[PDB]
Amino acid sequence: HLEKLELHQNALTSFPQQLCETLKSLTHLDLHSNKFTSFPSYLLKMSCIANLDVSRNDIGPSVVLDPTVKCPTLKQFNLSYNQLSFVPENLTDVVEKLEQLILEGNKISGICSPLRLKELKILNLSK
Repeated sequence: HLEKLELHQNALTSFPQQLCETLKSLTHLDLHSNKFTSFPSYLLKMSCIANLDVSRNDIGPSVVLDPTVKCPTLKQFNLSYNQLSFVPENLTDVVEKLEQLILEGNKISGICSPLRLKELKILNLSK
């Protein structure tokens, strides 16, 4: 019954899986300014999460999410500032109710995908 959890500005790497399966009610989770090296991609396998925030870590290129998962409850996916050379190669199939896709400050350089999301409101691709 935690309903929010802030682990930002630590030296955390690789947030564990059984803690996600335990945390069945985090409607908000921010873990930025950490030394994350890749997106765990099971953090979307929680029950009811919005405002997932991984925004100052160093998530390497090819941040593609696992296609065999569904998180139809996100509202913010702040993957800002890390290292992303491309957009997350599966967005239209895992985060289908996303609103604030924030990809600013990354090293995105290529011509982007069709980006077939259906409810974006604040798209950010600066820097």
